[PDB]
Amino acid sequence: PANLFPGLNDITDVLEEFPLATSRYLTLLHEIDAKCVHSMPNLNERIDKFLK
Amino acid sequence: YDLPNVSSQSVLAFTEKHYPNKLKNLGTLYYNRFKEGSFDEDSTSYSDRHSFNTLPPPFLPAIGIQNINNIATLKITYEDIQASFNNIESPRKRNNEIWGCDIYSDDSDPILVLRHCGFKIGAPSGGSFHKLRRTPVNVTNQDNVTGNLPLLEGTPFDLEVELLFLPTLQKYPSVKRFDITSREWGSEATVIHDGLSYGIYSIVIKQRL
Amino acid sequence: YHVPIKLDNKTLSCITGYASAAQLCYPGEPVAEDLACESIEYRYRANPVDKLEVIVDRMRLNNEISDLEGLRKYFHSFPGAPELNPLRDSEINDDFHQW
Amino acid sequence: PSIVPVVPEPTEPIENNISLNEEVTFFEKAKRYIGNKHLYTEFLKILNLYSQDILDLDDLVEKVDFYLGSNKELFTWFKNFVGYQEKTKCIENIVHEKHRLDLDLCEAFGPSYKRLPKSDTFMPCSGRDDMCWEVLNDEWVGHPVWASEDSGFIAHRKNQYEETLFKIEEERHEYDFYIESNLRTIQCLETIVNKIENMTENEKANFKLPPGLGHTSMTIYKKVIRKVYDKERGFEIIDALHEHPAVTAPVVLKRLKQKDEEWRRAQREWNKVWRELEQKVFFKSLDHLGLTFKQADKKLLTTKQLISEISSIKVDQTNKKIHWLTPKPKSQLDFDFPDKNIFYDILCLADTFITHTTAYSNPDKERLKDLLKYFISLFFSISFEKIEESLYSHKQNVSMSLLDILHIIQNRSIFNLFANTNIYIFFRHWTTIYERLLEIKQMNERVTKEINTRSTLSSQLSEMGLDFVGEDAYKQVLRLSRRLINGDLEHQWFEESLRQAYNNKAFKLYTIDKVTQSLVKHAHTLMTDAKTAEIMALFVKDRNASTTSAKDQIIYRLQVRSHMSNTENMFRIEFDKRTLHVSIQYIALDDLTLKEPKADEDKWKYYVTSYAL
Amino acid sequence: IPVRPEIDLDPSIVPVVISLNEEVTFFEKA
Amino acid sequence: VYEATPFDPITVKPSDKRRVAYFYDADVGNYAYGAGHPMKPHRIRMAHSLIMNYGLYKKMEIYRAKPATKQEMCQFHTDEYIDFLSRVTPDNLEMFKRESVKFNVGDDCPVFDGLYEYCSISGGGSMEGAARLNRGKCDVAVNYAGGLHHAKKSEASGFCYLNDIVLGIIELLRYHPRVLYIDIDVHHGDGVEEAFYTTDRVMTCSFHKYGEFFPGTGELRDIGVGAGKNYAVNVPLRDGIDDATYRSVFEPVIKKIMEWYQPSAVVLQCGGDSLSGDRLGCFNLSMEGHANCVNYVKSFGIPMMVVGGGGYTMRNVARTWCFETGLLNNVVLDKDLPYNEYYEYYGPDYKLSVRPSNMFNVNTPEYLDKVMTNIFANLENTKYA
Amino acid sequence: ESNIISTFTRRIIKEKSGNYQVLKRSLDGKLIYPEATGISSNRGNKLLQRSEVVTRRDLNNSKPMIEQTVFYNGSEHRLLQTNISKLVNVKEILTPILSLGDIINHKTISRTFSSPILKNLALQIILMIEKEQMSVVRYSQFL
Ligand SMILES: [K+]
Ligand SMILES: [K+]
Ligand SMILES: [Zn+2]
Repeated sequence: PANLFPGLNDITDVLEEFPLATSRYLTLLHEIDAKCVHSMPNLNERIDKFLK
Repeated sequence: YDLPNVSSQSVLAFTEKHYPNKLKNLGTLYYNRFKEGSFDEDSTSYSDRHSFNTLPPPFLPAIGIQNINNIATLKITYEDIQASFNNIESPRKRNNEIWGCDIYSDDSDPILVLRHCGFKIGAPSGGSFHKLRRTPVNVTNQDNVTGNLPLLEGTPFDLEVELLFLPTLQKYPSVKRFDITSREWGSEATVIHDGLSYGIYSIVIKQRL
Repeated sequence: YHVPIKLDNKTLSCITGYASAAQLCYPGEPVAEDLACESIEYRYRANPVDKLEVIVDRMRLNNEISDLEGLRKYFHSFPGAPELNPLRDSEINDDFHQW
Repeated sequence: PSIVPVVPEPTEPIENNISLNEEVTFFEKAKRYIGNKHLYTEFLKILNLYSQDILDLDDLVEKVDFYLGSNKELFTWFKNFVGYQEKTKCIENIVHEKHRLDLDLCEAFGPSYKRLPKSDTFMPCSGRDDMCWEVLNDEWVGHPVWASEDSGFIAHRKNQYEETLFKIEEERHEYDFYIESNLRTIQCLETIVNKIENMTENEKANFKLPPGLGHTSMTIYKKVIRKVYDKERGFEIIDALHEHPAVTAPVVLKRLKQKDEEWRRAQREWNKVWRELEQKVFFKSLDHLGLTFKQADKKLLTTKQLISEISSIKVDQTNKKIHWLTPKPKSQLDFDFPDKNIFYDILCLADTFITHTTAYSNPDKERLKDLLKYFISLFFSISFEKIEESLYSHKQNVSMSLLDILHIIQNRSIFNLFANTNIYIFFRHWTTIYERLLEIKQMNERVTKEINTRSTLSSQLSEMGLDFVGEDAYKQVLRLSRRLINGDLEHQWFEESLRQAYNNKAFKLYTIDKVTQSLVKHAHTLMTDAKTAEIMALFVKDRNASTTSAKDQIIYRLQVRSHMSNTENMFRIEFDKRTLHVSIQYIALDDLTLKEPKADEDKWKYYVTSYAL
Repeated sequence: IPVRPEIDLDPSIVPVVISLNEEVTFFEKA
Repeated sequence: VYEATPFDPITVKPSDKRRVAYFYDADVGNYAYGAGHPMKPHRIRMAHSLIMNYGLYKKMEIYRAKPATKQEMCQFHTDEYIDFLSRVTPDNLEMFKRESVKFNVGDDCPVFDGLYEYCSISGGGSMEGAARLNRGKCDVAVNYAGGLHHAKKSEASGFCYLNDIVLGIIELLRYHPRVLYIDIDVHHGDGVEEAFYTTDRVMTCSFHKYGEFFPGTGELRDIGVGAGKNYAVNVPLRDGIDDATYRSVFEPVIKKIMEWYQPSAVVLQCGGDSLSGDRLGCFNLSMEGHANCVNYVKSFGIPMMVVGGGGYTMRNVARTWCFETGLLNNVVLDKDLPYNEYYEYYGPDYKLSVRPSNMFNVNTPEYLDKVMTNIFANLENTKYA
Repeated sequence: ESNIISTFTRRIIKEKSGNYQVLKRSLDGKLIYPEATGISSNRGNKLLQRSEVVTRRDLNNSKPMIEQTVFYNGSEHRLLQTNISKLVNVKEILTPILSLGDIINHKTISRTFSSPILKNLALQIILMIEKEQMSVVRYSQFL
């Protein structure tokens, strides 16, 4: 029989899909962060102060 | 097969109704065949612009809304008529720039509407001539001409045409007259025409002697 | 998506009498060391893939490619992002299942 | 089919090519009906006349009215075959427009603002207190009155590749819209299905969801579902889950979850093409001038266009003459040749073409090189030894009766070449090349200052040896033009090299090769139209003389007209040697050949001479 | 068998991917 | 009084810093005007994505305004129009074909699923920004969902139904005695100029292309009526204008009006249809040539609102908006793009640049010269605040 | 002759297929006007092309770019720029691997197996793991 190379073709499709999925979620995380940037700093400050 | 009976009494009743401003003469217009006509008419060949023609722009300037029902004085010579008629060195006649019947866009050339109204040159065909309406948008005198075409062919003679400016039409139909099948604008698709509309209000003849 | 495998009463090689089935293996088994380096997760003891259902999908892609090149050789044009395809007879199956 | 791989087939031909055989009968009936062979012959005459796109459809149906109007059912069959719909309109009133300005004109202040009419059409607004009622105002309104522009210009128009880019943008935005909508509808349907799974088997049977489902912009889901099934069998399902959400929306959801996967893979597979299609088109869409001019003067440097140019100057001259204002015109086209070295520079390229060309035999190639050299030296009156030494020193630093080359007016400073078309064409080809080269040379000094002042992009020209050294930039342009003419350089490299190195101000040379190909073919047709050979012979006989009378000028015009027919025209190219002013007049046949009268007695002489023969 | 080759850019989504015989058989052997 | 000058690159002033409020609404990007319509709200979403991967949220405060209520929308517009806007829908369009021609909604400004949502989102963003600029809580309010400057009091023109800019300005007028509107869209700002025409408490300045161009208004002698006389300023340009030319026109006039009219706050419309490669415009500015205007008005030190607007090629206006948002925080962004999800939109190089073409320039020094000198001539009564 | 009949019928059936167009020609029929993309008004531009859909009152002057459609072999297809793109050869773009060497030889498939993109994602991930571990440490001592 012949060899239509299905492994490498599906591998190409996979490797092309991998980086598109991730970036939507990474932007969602970046959006969540933008609320916690005037809370985490002073919280860490007050915690280390109370600790010392 | 037939000359369809086109009617302009509705539009003309309309413009007498809602534009009763007194008929005035905007100015005099010296015909050119590669450019536009200004009403002070700096010399015709003054501007020559090339981008390093085949589509020379429409002759009539944008007159504007506030001047409906006011007439314009255009002057035509002999060689212009003769060049448009037999299609030599006249681009506004190869491109066939005419839209409508008996009332035309501001993009239809004056010479092709002159032809489209039955105005002929030379000895007229002395047959069963249908009622000539060579000035269709003059309510009283649908054929207003003064003088006569000279009896010798080749004469240098000129024309003083008065054009009348009219409101936009809904549609402009393609109507074939005197071997000029005009172009259509106003169809199911086309957006409404931008500028005003016009028709030949009067004609007088002039002899060079 | 994945690579079509040979199933019990299914895709194409077990229907037409061509090949066997895929016979999944057990979690934890003799693995070859080279495979244990290509990091791994090994199933399907021996050559799972079904060939005939790779051939058929290839034929569908070839038909689409020929349609594009024919659009070129006849209408002298560049294709325009083929249309996203709806269902074919799955609509008949959905309606028959609802009723 | 196991052993052999799969191949794409050539194509399936379109449908409208192989369906003809039911109508082949009607034409035998038409042949029987017209009867005679000659009437049928002119019938087929007009049929083929149309099938070659010569006359219109209505006019065709009129010519077939002249033939088969005698039969009504036959003519209606024909009418509907060509789809000639009846123009059942003689009663047509050109009706007025509904809109433009039915209502608004009053006291107007300034160009584009007029007062609203004082009437109690007062629509009351809610949120306005005293402040918003005094600062915001509603007396004046702005209405466009496109008042003549009091000017004139051309309108910008999109390059050909910008539009390809816009269409690509729209295609990918549409893919993205469909996939995002399918996802959001998946979400809503999933919420519903989860509500439906955990129930009792009788609160299912009576469950109904109202139109909208909780989507504030609901229609999307319906739209999505339509596009998934169809727009015929899609309303049926959209309603079948409006009245049975318990059994017919775990099926409409299992399929959206197929279409999402498939439509995203399709987006990927076509982004491959979208990506390969963008490197090529993007960069050649930022050069608008070098891409407009290329086509413009590929299709405007033809015989018709320049003739039309000079004849346009002629016709507006004469109709301005019909107006009393100006007295009369002298000539039409004016050229000045300040720098003469460029002449040899043109030869730098001219026969540089022929040494490469194959469409000519080397003997007649020597012959037309002789044409060029002797012709330039005799017309523009620079020594043949000067072109000799320029030729020799050229290949040193980059290291003869003309008749058979081809085969009282005293103090003669002006010389007139009364020519037919081909000579005019070749001459203004030469003139175009010369003026464009002189324009590219005038500022070459500050061009050297450009390339030097640029102190340290495109690395290719670096390895290619296509950069610009602090050398003579104009002579480097000469060298690179030679390079591309002989083929030492494919096009795009010439293009971007000149573009960045010199400036974008040198687009007018991006086609130099082609335009030189215009003067190595027209000069060759000069020696193969024998009549133009007679013309050039009479020219050199009239020019090699130093003194002659105006009567022999008329004689010259007469038997140079001898060789060109009545239909053909003539152009007189006057050249004055003091300033190298070359003027061209557009001469009609019977009227006067040369300069208009200054006074009237010189053309008393004209009268007597011209009517004397 | 109804194989349906029509225009397709993508492949058709594959079919998604009890039986205690050999376990109780091991227990038999044991 | 026009002097040619080259374009020296962008330099961020550290002698002035400010706190940036940047509003957004994660739903604005799900409303599509239509199928092939030019206007996209997807635009705004794209810009957000870039701002999120450049880490610009570590320097400004993202908010989400409350969608404006009908009784605010009714400060400028009329009640009938707001009702019609809340009721009209692609589902029931025929029943409205009377008023659908009185309010221009349906010919060029279509109806789509949830246009009232979008209108409210824009108006609310702008009104919240102006409110917080009045209450000292920030110095720069940024709203890329506003900027619909074509809407009329009782009509919808140019895809602009609600004129949220007039709302924001009426808000700023409660606290400040004088405001200055600055429009750098390629089209005339007809709506705002028409709204504020015969008052002096707002001065309007637009830089538009005149001629045979939508919307046909904005001629050199349109300078307002009665009280607001000399308090309007139109700058009609011509095709092909470029960064150096646009800068030599822009900076002198802005400086003159800031020296003579003495404003208390400034509003800036940053339409992206005056860039190079647009779909509906024919200027030739580049990214830096656009951002220069924002920079030069920021360097004056007053309360500033920055609203979005036109621009109908998505990637260009996305990049430009992200760059101006960077340079608002006194930063200059690297010229590589981070991998966001709208990445493939930015081929073939994937950089932060908007390159001009060699298009011909038509503005000659004589034109700009007499334009600017007669502007300065009529501006000699705008002196007292 | 019946060949004239055959070709006449062919031309009629093809122009009645619904495709191929109607172009605005000249009177002699040898000057085919250019496309009307970029114009804003329509007074003086009636002869170009799809200019039918351009007004000076509607801000959308982009309707001339709506991608003509064509029925062929069963369904409607859209076209980018027909003719009156030999750069991009889509029968080569759009196809499978034929051998191992095609991972570097093919021009699309090579753009994937050489991407520096799976390596920058891992970097961003570890860089956020580090900040979150800073937090985990500062909370784990309060408790
Ligand atoms: K503006
Ligand atoms: K104002
Ligand atoms: Zn705009």
